[PDB]
Amino acid sequence: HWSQAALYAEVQQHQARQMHALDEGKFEEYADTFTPDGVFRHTPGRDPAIGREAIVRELNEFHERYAPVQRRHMFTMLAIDEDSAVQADFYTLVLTTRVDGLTVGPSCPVRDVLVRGADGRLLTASRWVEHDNRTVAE
Amino acid sequence: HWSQAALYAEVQQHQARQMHALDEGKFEEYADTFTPDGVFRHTPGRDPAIGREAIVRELNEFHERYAPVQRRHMFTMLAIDEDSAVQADFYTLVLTTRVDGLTVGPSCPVRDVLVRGADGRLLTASRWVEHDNRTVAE
Amino acid sequence: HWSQAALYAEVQQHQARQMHALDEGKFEEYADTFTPDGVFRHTPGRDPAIGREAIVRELNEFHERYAPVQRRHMFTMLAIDEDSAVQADFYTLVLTTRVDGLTVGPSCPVRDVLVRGADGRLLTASRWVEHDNRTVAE
Repeated sequence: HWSQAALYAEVQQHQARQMHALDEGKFEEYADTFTPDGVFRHTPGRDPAIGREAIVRELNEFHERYAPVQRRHMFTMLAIDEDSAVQADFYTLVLTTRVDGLTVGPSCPVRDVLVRGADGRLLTASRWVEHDNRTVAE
Repeated sequence: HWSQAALYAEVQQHQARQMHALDEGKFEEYADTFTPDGVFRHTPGRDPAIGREAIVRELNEFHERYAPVQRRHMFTMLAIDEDSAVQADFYTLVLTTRVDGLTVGPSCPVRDVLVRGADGRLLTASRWVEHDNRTVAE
Repeated sequence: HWSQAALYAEVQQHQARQMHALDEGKFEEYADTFTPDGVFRHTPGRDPAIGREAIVRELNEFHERYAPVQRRHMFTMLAIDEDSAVQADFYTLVLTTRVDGLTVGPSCPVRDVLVRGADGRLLTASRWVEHDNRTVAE
């Protein structure tokens, strides 16, 4: 189906714009790409930020503890699945450039749940991030 | 064409699901995404696994020689080409997380040949993996 | 829209083929994917190559200063935007394999401007590359 394909591109576009905002420190913008009740589980062991204000607050607190740095998130291996929410499985690779060099990792399998807002744009209802280092740790 | 575009997304979805299975150690599942006569040339110098049982066996033997580890394969730079088989050229980046850290590489140009099975889903008839370290080696 | 989606896949296909040519040292081929007046700003601080002959010349001079090596460029996080030119924002990760190992980085945010040539194929009118190490440098 042409619609399935269109949805796939749409999710890629959505995800890209989210990370363009995040990576450039536009935390409000990033939060606005989630539903008003959005769940953001960024780190295993830690409770998710729920809601836009919590996501923005969480990002601010994390930036205060750990940032002269440029982070880039790179998504690959998108697979989507099902009458109005879509699940998205994919891989994230974190890159961090600092004055003393580039760091690669961690790699993170992620599950997103996406819905369509009142204006027809996609919003992220849920982002559930796992860390491969945590998985290996045992 | 909307169909060309749809095919492109379809191949991306197919490839993602293949690697989700592989990376999580679901070797039977991965093998089932190939044709029953599928060719899997994973390593230069070594003969391909041909057929699903050979792919599963090959993966098992490799897991026995070399695996407390989590591997992720990341595909980028997909280009497809032609009345019923499609050729796919792309790049693979291997990531391996172990207790003592993350390894990046090798990078591998790959050619896939894809066909459509009796139920209309894509299957991989052929996967031909080159290694950039082997290429540089001279 | 099915056309928006089709355009997104089209840009991905275009970009992939460009890098397949570049990475394999087919500089003329790469240059032919730009408009005859194409702007290629590969490095901050340095003036862009403008025109196909300048791009080919620039690539030759760079290959002469710095190349037994295999480079791969990996694009992720494509976002496109607008009646006949399209802007494309995305991330590039450079990988370089040499006899003594693999190098990862730099990471480069890039903006492309794409138009359609007389035969309907996409051409790159402009490629503006930023380097995250340059950004961090301050």
